[PDB]
Amino acid sequence: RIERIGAHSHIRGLGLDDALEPRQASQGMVGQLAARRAAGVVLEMIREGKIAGRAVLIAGQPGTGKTAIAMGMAQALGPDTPFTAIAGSEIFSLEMSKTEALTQAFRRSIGVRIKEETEIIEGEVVEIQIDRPSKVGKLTLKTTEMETIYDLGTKMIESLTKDKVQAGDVITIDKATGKISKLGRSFTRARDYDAMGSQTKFVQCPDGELQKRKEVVHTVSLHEIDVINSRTQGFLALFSGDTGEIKSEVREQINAKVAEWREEGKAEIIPGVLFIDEVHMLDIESFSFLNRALESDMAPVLIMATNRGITRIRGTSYQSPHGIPIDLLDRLLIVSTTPYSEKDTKQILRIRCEEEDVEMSEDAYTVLTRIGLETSLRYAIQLITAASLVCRKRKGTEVQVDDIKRVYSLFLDESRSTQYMKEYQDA
Amino acid sequence: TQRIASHSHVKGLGLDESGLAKQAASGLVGQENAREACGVIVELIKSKKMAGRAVLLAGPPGTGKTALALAIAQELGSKVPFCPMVGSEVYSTEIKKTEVLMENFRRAIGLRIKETKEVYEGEVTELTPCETENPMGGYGKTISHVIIGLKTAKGTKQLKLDPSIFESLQKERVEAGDVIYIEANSGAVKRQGRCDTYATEFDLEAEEYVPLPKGDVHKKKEIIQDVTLHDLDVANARPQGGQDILSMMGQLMKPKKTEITDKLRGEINKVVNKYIDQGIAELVPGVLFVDEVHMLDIECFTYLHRALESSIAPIVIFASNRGNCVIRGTEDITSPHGIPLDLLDRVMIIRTMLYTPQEMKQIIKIRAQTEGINISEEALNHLGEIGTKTTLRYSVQLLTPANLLAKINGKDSIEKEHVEEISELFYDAKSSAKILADQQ
Amino acid sequence: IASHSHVKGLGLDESGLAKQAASGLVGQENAREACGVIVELIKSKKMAGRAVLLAGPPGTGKTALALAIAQELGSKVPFCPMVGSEVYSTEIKKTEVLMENFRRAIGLRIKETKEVYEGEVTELTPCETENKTISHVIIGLKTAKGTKQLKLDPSIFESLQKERVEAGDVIYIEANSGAVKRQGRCDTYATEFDLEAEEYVPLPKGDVHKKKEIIQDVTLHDLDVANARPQGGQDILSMMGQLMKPKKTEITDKLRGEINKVVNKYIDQGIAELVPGVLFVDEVHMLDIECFTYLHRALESSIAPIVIFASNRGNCVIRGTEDITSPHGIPLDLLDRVMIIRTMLYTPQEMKQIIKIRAQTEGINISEEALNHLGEIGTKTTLRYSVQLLTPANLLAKINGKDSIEKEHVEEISELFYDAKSSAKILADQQDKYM
Amino acid sequence: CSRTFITFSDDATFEEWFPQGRPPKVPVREVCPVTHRPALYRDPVTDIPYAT
Amino acid sequence: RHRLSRRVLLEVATAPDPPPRPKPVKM
Ligand SMILES: Nc1ncnc2c1ncn2[C@@H]1O[C@H](COP(=O)(O)OP(=O)(O)O)[C@@H](O)[C@H]1O
Ligand SMILES: Nc1ncnc2c1ncn2[C@@H]1O[C@H](COP(=O)(O)OP(=O)(O)O)[C@@H](O)[C@H]1O
Ligand SMILES: Nc1ncnc2c1ncn2[C@@H]1O[C@H](COP(=O)(O)OP(=O)(O)O)[C@@H](O)[C@H]1O
Repeated sequence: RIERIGAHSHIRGLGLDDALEPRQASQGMVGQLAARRAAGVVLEMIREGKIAGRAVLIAGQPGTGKTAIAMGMAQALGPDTPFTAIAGSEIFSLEMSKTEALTQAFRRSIGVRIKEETEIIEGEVVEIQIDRPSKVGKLTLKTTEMETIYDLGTKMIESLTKDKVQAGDVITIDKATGKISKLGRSFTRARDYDAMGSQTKFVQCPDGELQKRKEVVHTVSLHEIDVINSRTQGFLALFSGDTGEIKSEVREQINAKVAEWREEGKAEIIPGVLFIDEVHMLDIESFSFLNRALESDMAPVLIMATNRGITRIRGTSYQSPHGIPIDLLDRLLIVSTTPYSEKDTKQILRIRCEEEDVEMSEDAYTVLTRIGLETSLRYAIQLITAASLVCRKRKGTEVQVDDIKRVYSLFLDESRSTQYMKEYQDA
Repeated sequence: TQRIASHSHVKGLGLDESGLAKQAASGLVGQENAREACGVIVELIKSKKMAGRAVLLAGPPGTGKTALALAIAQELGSKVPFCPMVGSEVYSTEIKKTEVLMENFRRAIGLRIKETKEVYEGEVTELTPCETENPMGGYGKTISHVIIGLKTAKGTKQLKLDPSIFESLQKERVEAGDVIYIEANSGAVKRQGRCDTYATEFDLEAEEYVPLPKGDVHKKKEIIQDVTLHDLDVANARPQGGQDILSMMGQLMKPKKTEITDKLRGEINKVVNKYIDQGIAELVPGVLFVDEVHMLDIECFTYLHRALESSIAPIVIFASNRGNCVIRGTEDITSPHGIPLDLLDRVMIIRTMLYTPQEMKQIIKIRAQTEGINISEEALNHLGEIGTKTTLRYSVQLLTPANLLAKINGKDSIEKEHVEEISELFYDAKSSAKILADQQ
Repeated sequence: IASHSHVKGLGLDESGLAKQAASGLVGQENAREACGVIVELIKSKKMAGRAVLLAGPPGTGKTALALAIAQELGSKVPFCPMVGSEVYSTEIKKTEVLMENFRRAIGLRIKETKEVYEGEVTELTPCETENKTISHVIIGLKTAKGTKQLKLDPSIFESLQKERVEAGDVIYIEANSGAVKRQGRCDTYATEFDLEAEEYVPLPKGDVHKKKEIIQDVTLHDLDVANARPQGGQDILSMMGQLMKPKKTEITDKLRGEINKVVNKYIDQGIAELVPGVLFVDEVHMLDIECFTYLHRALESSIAPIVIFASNRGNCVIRGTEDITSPHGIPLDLLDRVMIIRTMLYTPQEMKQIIKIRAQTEGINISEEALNHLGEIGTKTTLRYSVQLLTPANLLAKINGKDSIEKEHVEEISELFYDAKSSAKILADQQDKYM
Repeated sequence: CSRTFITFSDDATFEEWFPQGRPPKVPVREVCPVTHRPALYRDPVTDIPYAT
Repeated sequence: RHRLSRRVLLEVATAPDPPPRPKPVKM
């Protein structure tokens, strides 16, 4: 519940129609029609997942919505489709190489959902008998439609004693493994009613047939598979820090077994997206590897946001556009984002202030758009909450122009601090 | 023990009820434009609404960045967590650079959790079964309840428990005339040995006989935990105990952080929400003070405005000391304040002014009051004068040695000659620089 | 899913000449007819350490030809696709990756025979004796054929105990590995209890004691890493895999020497069969000078396989030296040990037919007009860019209600999406605004 | 409401056999005979509790 | 404090002492 809003929490998805036609200010996305349409096309390509190994780059001026479009795509994609967001600087790890980090990032966005049809029982416990001396017992389960009696076995009795369930509890019995998962308690209480105990809570009993065939599903990423399969350290894929996967003995075997599972129909595929923000940080070797890492059926599509222009590639002295070599840049097609106009910045500020639940006067909007057009958009967005605090401190209702103008003099955006940096502090 | 520090005098921002900074209050003086600017972010923090906000305290060296930066922790109070860190702590030998940033980001987000549990204590006097009139066929009576009498310093009361509690007691192998521990909410029963008051003689066995528990037999007191997201993260990351041989690896150092985000989107970060919405825990978003941010590498700066865009992140109070300086890790880049333009575009800069002689004099007076020095009015004036020449640091540091010279010379207050004598034994940066330039 | 699937062979005539349009490969006829000799040499199993350098501008099929070489030899011979960036490992020596890949590209098909015990266990009486450890164990397995008793070592009884098995269940035992699995209790007892956590498997058929030959195909690197990082059952040495489990560095006497000797002992007695592989080291132009210099002794080894490099740069500074440059980014000493193979830059017609071939791969119905317009859009750009405006075009056509792709579709898809060259001018124009 | 019974089908006597005992402690300090001080030891030879 | 000086060891070499037989009953 309590997860405070962020700078990108306002976008709930690309504001597109059924024909990939971007609307002006729908679903949080304001303006930027061309880039939004391109992102919608690539997303429609994502939800299809019949080709893997493509890439699309979003370039433009700083503060034009690259990461915003990325988050919008992530949100419109929804769950049930792995989406991995990583900064270019995250792969520079000390416990693994750069290529290993890139392989892990790629395989972390490839999901394998194994459909398992396991028959179980689900009913309210009415009575339980267990004769301790092997030990033998019985069980009675009730549902709204029917009841029955069970002659528990030794291992079922052991499991129920480990769970130590009692009458009235609503539980599910896995016929295969015997695992008892209790959802809660039915309308029953008072074990003794004279001993101490916590407050009682009740829930309705299950409906329909007592025993029913339901469908469980286990969705894990290819990275998690290679991980838990890397070595015999028990309960891996969390392990707090460590991945040292081997190329052939594990990775190729995981790929082959996933292909075999897809063949018979256990878990076919669910490709994902790897949004690599600030990809200019990657080293020349990272691009060298990415060249051939995209040439694989298990290579999900990646999205890169670039802010640099004609600048040397990190790790060398080769000038290239987007700070990316023309080798990797040959595959990915680029999308251009147009700088927001006056009415675009104004509506962006309006939506971002309506997201923070702050009311600003009509002149407040005008002055803030003035500031965010003479200055960067991010500063005008940051001035929405700062101005919304002085107003409350003076027991105000909606942000006025005076509050914004005061909080503008209280802070400096990018230029009023460098222009005043005329004291020779340190260098 | 006090152990007077260098910033033990700042008690707060010293702002009035209207949000205007007083000329001198709560140890701080001057910097009204800055103490009012960094005061709005205090309310921003107290709102628990925004995530990833940043404010940059950019000024010359010694102007007071750290002075009014940690003073926010005083205004905010100790209840909300405050994680300070210098830019040099990111470079590590066992954890990547961009990861220490994340680890500190989650250490600043606190999560206070409350739980209520009943408790039982006292010498068990007797445990007799309560009879059930042949519930099954004619085999034998049945234990429907168990009457247990617990003795305490307050009084002795008989209580009933469930038959499962009777089985737990029987398998626990306890006897009568000893002290036990029951928790009805969970049902587990713990033992505290026998009663040291009457049960044990002068024998040697350290069975840990607990004295007759003092207080009511039944007691409940809400336990209030104060755990951060980083603490629970490391806990789920570096388990403890003496089982599950994987955990038995207590011989290795195991400093191995870099918590994978799978464990973030999964565990505690999720059970935190499941406890908050359930009404068990209250999130306490804290502050992340990162001074000397100019020391961060280009990779660190790039990751900074990717973690600052996450919905789960605390405020950040940077403190940049360098002017137009080259970014560490790159070449022929002259970004202002030693911070990349892209990141400066995301931070709200608060410019601190340069102290005038009178403000530095007030600061020296306050620091002398804190250290407990009885500086005189002539010594104070001369200190202010000789501090207008050099920086404030050297000026205000000449209070402890001057006081020592005074005490040694049979005095109880720093005189005009004491600081003059100390001013010659020790000199500031500029004097030493000139002396070095004159020599080889 | 297809990313490089259009290639399925070098598409060569019986006389080695490259068939213009075949195997989904078109163009580079000289390079393909040359790689024909390479694959013939690889199938000969006579040479070792011969290197090849597929040199050419970006997107010229060198990698396509490299994968077509693998498709030509088939899935029987080992193929190890490796990028030059995998050598810069932080957990192990740099040359170790190269040597273990050279060893991993060498296959070894070794037919093996193993015994198997299975059936429904009747009883398990551990023979007791004074040492006071358990001496032996008598286990009776009942199958559809018959019931037999057998004596096994105490380790197998301990393993059974780990399985928490009982009397009357079905088990699978292997005397070679010693691993004993628990398939579940016998099927006939399904009526015994009402509901239980046990699984029921039919009474195993066949004789309790049965053998079978398995024709396994593995690589030498597998044996190397198995002898360098041993494993087994019920041995505490597994602790090595918990506190001492970094990447290994098999010494010379182990990587070479003893492993080769045991493999030769297996071969000369009629149990193993050698199969050379192909080490395709793509993006070799960015290896370190140390890697290039070690490749000297790596290739000259009589065990090294046929290597097929693939460079992209024309003439740049060699990485690791920082001062000297050479063609292909490879030093001349290593460049003398490789048989360089050219790769012609594709022409308008070749590019158009490449686009055509790629279109029909992933189920795309492109019209002739759109196909021809793609040629015009491609002659201004790279082939790899023009060959990728097909899936977005098909998805956009599916939206416009048109089953096929027309001019307007690929014109709007060519407008929404830019390319490297067309996007570089956009930054050159706004130079001091991208940072 | 859910109750809980545990019945000793073998014999009702086992209903008390399990919760049997109740031997409360009744020790007290054994003041020494020499100085009447609170005893802290027990001489192995005399078995008499002493304190000094 | 109790380093067991040399001569003490030489003296301890003397014949051993007899064990007790405690069976008293009185205050
Ligand atoms: N299409 C859009 N709709 C609404 N707000 C936007 C849009 N694009 C950018 N913004 C605003 O700009 C701010 C920062 O944009 P950002 O994603 O950093 O752009 P860039 O990726 O080009 O730097 C965000 O706080 C967001 O509110
Ligand atoms: N507003 C203030 N009030 C009182 N003392 C101050 C104030 N600002 C700075 N000081 C004093 O100046 C000294 C050095 O300042 P500091 O904050 O460490 O410099 P900076 O933050 O610029 O590195 C501190 O020890 C503190 O006592
Ligand atoms: N002989 C060929 N036939 C058809 N398409 C080719 C051929 N050679 C290259 N291509 C096309 O060029 C694209 C990239 O080729 P690639 O193998 O990456 O060349 P390079 O290794 O020089 O970059 C592939 O998507 C493929 O469709």
